[PDB]
Amino acid sequence: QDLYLRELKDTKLAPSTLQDAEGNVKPWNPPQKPNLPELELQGPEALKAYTEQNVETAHVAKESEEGESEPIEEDWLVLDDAEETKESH
Amino acid sequence: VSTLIPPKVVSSKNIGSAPNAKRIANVVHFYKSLPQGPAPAIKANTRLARYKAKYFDGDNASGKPLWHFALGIIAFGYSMEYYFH
Repeated sequence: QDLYLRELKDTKLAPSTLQDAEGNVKPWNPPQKPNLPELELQGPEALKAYTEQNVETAHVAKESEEGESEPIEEDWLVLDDAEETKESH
Repeated sequence: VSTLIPPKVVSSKNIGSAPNAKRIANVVHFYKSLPQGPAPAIKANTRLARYKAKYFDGDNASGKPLWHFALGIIAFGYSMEYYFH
């Protein structure tokens, strides 16, 4: 079917210069190469944050400590205030 | 910030409260109390003490010895009548 065959061959061929052989695109005056594989190759990381979100920041946990390892001047005040709270108990 | 601790602060609490003072009063009040009416000294005599124990305790407690004392004045002053008039 020369209807079918010639329509389908032009259907394959006129984008075959756009996809198979990298001859840019004869009918399009803007180019096709510096849009998706060059400019928006950083597209999703122009859609997300670069260098913290996509590099993902393997970050060390900020180390919190115990109560500064001082169990004298605070525990005896706790025991005196506990005398006070038991006088309230 | 941590496990706080007033369950065990009883050791130096037990001075200031009000049942502590009553407790240290009445544990002293209870030991020297004689148990069951002991040492009442129910028998005594000093040539006038049986008069007291028979007459002037709270059991009898009657004023009739004063009557006898009045009778003693009837023994005395009437005899003083015999000495005077």
